[PDB]
Amino acid sequence: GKKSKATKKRLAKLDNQNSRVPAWVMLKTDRRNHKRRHWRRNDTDE
Amino acid sequence: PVYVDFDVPADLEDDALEALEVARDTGAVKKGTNETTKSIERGSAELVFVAEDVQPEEIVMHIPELADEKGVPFIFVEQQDDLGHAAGLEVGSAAAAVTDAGEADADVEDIADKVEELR
Amino acid sequence: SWDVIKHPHVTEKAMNDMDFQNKLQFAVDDRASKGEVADAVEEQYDVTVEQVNTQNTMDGEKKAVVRLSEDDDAQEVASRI
Amino acid sequence: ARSAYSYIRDAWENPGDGQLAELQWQRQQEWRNEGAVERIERPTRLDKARSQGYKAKQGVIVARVSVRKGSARKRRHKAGRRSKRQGVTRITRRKDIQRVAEERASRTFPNLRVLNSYSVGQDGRQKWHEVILIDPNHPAIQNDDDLSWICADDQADRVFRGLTGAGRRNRGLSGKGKGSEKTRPSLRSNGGKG
Amino acid sequence: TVLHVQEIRDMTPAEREAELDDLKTELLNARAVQAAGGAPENPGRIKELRKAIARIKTIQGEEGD
RNA sequence: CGCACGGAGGCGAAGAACCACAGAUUUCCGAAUGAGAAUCUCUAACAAUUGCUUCGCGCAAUGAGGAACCCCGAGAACUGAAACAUCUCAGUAUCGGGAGGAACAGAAAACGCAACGUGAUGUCGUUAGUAACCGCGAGUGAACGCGAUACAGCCCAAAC
RNA sequence: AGCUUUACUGCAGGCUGUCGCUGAG
Ligand SMILES: [Cl-]
Ligand SMILES: [Cl-]
Ligand SMILES: [K+]
Ligand SMILES: [Mg+2]
Ligand SMILES: [Mg+2]
Ligand SMILES: [Mg+2]
Ligand SMILES: [Mg+2]
Ligand SMILES: [Mg+2]
Ligand SMILES: [Mg+2]
Ligand SMILES: [Mg+2]
Ligand SMILES: [Mg+2]
Ligand SMILES: [Mg+2]
Ligand code: NA
Ligand code: NA
Ligand code: NA
Ligand code: NA
Ligand code: NA
Ligand code: NA
Ligand code: NA
Ligand code: NA
Ligand code: NA
Ligand code: NA
Ligand code: NA
Ligand code: NA
Ligand SMILES: [Sr+2]
Ligand SMILES: [Sr+2]
Ligand SMILES: [Sr+2]
Ligand SMILES: [Sr+2]
Ligand SMILES: [Sr+2]
Repeated sequence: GKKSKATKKRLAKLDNQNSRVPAWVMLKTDRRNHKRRHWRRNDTDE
Repeated sequence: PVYVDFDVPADLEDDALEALEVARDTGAVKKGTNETTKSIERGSAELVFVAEDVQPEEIVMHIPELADEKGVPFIFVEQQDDLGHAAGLEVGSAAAAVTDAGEADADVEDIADKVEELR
Repeated sequence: SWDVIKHPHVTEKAMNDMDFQNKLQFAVDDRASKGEVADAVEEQYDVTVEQVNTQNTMDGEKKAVVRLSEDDDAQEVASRI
Repeated sequence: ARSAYSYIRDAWENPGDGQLAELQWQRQQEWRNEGAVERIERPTRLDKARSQGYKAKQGVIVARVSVRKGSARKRRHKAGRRSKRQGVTRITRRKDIQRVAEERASRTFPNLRVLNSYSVGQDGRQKWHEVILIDPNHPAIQNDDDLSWICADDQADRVFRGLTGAGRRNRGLSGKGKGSEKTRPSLRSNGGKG
Repeated sequence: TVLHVQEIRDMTPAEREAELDDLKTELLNARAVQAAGGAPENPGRIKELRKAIARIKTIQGEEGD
């Protein structure tokens, strides 16, 4: 497929959102990324 | 057009309008179709003018037959704005009536006679 | 109003381009053209830009590979920041 | 004495006789070649227009609209229907043709508001009405003691909400007594049984 | 912190611009040091630099430049 | 120094945080309006429809949204009638158009406890499941009046 | 429920008369 510049920005964001909850947030909140998406098991929009 | 039953020669129309101008400066004249209509009905009309480019024609259709059953003579003017200018208006006039001329009664009288002849 | 240059893109690959090809790499606003990247860079660091290559990254930003003239030295320009 | 206007009025009591008859037979030929909504500089029926609120002033507009004659242009049912609801031919719309005309006019002039309208005849297949519209934003009207009322916000799109004269009659609001049990204050408040 | 509002209102229209360009540069050089993972940072300034720029711009708007 | 109790660091007596009011900034798509486009792009823009008009987009209007309410149009069927067609469900569901903070109505070509009487209009209570409708089946179903609430009455067309 | 027909009742559509558009001798 051929991605447009906008589609690319969106894919980019989805990839970023796919990171984990930083180590410190765990301590700070004294104790999950409910949006962990796998490329294979999941499906993005568009 | 539906109310026009005879054509008035340019020259005749020229005389008529000129007579109207000396009528506003000397005697008295009525401007507007409503004021003109009341002249004919009140009898204070000597000569009534009717433009031929009136649209809708309803505004003037009645003048002719009304005048006939009132002895009042009438003449047609080709353009609406010329009659209004002669009457002394900045706007046009679908109809005007010379309510008692003045130092024009001689000419007016002729115009009337020139029309009756023109049928 | 948005600025053209965001920040220096400093990665191993960026360094090689700096040492071996006299090129500087930047994260720049994705609305900026090669020409705008060229100017902004000359004005911010006072150097002569010979060529600019751009790329719309999978990070949502635009990367610009800017080659300087032989008159300037990338390593030096980069070293002062 | 009789006003000149009374003569226009009297002519239109019988649009099929006298000079008026000949006029219409002539005009309609041109009208049939005009569009759906034609703005005209002067009302064809001056007495009627003035009588309805018209004024030779800035912000006052007049447009003639033609609408097809006859019943509803209805499509036959495409699913199950009891006999009572299978009709097509004899069904007529609940809005009269004059009201349809007022609406088509108002759509053409989105910024204007319908003040009133009247009939100017018909031929075998269509009817013509002239609609009077007012520019609620023109200061010549905002300062008019007889028309500035139409500038209020609640008078917006009045034609589409049946606030027009033809609207109120067509809604059965003419009578104040017997017969208007389900029309006043509105058809909707009365369960739509008017 | 270091740059107060009075000080900004006392500057001339041309001094705020010069000051603006100065601040923008400290900011750019900080983000550069940050990009290089450089830790000689002091997190408060990069955050303060942004507000200072916002203040100067606000005043430039207020003063008509 | 948000939710959020980390680390580093910073801000605050130049009175910060925080709250109220007012103002500044306010990317792109979006009624979306220069043109095109799955939020981008291409070469000055009220696109489109209108009013006024210095007839020049010069001055203006419309567009879309909103929980439901409100007004104007289009308008079923299951169902009930122990079947079913009129009837009923119901002018309901749903659809089209449109306004406001509320809408709509409204100063009698009224009422008609018929009177030597009432006196704009909504609405509430009642009149009453009365009158009226109806395979006179099933079902459907007001009004005048009265007691209340709140009260307010005017402007044109024409004559001259 | 789908289907059929000289089942019951209706609805489109076609044919035809009439009125309007529609006038002169
Ligand atoms: Cl309207
Ligand atoms: Cl009573
Ligand atoms: K049924
Ligand atoms: Mg990664
Ligand atoms: Mg490329
Ligand atoms: Mg109501
Ligand atoms: Mg666009
Ligand atoms: Mg049943
Ligand atoms: Mg039975
Ligand atoms: Mg019912
Ligand atoms: Mg009653
Ligand atoms: Mg069956
Ligand atoms: Na996938
Ligand atoms: Na970056
Ligand atoms: Na309109
Ligand atoms: Na009814
Ligand atoms: Na804002
Ligand atoms: Na606009
Ligand atoms: Na213009
Ligand atoms: Na049953
Ligand atoms: Na059955
Ligand atoms: Na029945
Ligand atoms: Na009583
Ligand atoms: Na079946
Ligand atoms: Sr799969
Ligand atoms: Sr004129
Ligand atoms: Sr990355
Ligand atoms: Sr509207
Ligand atoms: Sr009262």
